Amino acid sequence: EATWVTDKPLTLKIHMHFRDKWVWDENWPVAKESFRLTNVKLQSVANKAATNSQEQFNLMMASGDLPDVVGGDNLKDKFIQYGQEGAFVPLNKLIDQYAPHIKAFFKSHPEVERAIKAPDGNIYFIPYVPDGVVARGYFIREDWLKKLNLKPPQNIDELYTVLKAFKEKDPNGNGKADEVPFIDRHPDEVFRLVNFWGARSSGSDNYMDFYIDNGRVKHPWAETAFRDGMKHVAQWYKEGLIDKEIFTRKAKAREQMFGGNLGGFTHDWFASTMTFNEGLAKTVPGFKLIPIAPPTNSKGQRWEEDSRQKVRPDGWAITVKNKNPVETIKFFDFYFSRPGRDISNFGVPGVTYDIKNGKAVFKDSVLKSPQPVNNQLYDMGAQIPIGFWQDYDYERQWTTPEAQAGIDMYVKGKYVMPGFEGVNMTREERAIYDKYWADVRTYMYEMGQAWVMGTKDVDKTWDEYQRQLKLRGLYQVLQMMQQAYDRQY
Ligand SMILES: O=C(O)C1=C[C@H](O)[C@H](O)[C@H](O[C@H]2[C@H](O)[C@H](O)[C@H](O[C@H]3[C@H](O)[C@H](O)[C@H](O)O[C@@H]3C(=O)O)O[C@@H]2C(=O)O)O1
Ligand SMILES: [Ca+2]
Repeated sequence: EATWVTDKPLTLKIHMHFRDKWVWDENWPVAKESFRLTNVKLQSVANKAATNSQEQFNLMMASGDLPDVVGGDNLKDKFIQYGQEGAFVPLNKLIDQYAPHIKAFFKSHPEVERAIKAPDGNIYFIPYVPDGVVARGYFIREDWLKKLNLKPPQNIDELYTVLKAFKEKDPNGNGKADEVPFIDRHPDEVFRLVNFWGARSSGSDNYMDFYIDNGRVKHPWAETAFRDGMKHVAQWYKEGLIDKEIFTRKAKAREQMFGGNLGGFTHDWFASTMTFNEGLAKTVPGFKLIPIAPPTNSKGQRWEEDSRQKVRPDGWAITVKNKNPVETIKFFDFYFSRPGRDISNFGVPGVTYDIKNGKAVFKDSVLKSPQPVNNQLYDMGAQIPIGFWQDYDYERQWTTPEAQAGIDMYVKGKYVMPGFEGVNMTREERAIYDKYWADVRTYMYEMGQAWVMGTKDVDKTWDEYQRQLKLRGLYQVLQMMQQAYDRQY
């Protein structure tokens, strides 16, 4: 083909483990199409049965028989760290000489290129570049509001009242107290509930991210506002307003809790969450989620903390052991070209989409399925966190008119907080970040889970928490980031 990057079929070994559940699959329809178009085939050497993607990365890197390519989600920091240590090769020259689509992309998106570079100036991975503006929003069961003769909640006091009514007043009508007012497929969203009491939970679409407040680098989970917000979240969990299994239900929470007519309220992405309106029309009579503006928080503001990232901390890299770096960067380049963006965004021609008027258009069966289109695509190897350039037109096609009115409402309302994009640390500053931040984050999450589940009291353990943050190096990390901030700005 005209899109081939090599004349002889080339097989590369990839270690890709993502979202704690999935691996590259050469027998994916999209992987087969990838091979057809590029003449490069990726063979997985990852453990399909393993259940923690970050631990699989760590194991593989420690094991001495490195693959040719490493890919996955939440690997930016490790791509940079181990790139500098020489396990991943710098891509700057390879891109300049052999990857015209990536080169053009970075030229038009210099902020993205700057955001993925290591302190030594090297590019150690090609990223997942999202396309879009908003990410999550709030959704509530309008049919339950109607049955209970309640209005959509305008503020946090009204939200509490409405969730309490969902809990206590049997809106699914079975005479059982089985309603679970707040559910979420991302456990981390339980902490984002602190927004309703004027506390940040994150500076970005990455959970538990740093943020900038009045020229100061802060971590949201270290602030007293977070302490006070978490007291409210713990009380909601105690009262059963939050899914008891919020920390373990995970990916199919909507299918289980909306499909089972148990859930009343969530914070999740506009396109896929609103698909459940048509998806459940048959099996759950009357089901209707509506987007609502964030209920006014305790400080008088409507917050949407989440936003679409300019670039995600995901993608793939070329290892030092890869004997075909030129073919590999050309293969990478395919996913920033139109033919490669088609399959990585839309799937396989004649299976999920067709070219019509020169553009990829999803088939009717795809657009009508109760399964959200991005889930359909995951199952065949598209919309996966390789290095690729996402195309928002894929998403437009299954964004319902009602979902779009929600998006436009959030844009017009200016609810969406601008995200933290990072600071430009030196090698020595980032080394402190590398030393401490993962340990701190793990400690934070464990404490937060205990607070939510009520096994630790927030007020009674806050001093210990702060002592721990200090001896685990959080404030050293903040110091380093503040230094980088002060130079930058
Ligand atoms: O659901 C949508 O409407 C939607 C539209 C966009 O086109 C993307 O497909 C978007 O994908 C999201 C997805 O909804 C999840 O939020 C996912 O979260 C994963 C995180 O990216 C990290 O990988 C985390 O460690 O795991 C999360 C997970 O496993 O769910 O992120 C994708 C994405 O950003 O592409 O959804
Ligand atoms: Ca009930």
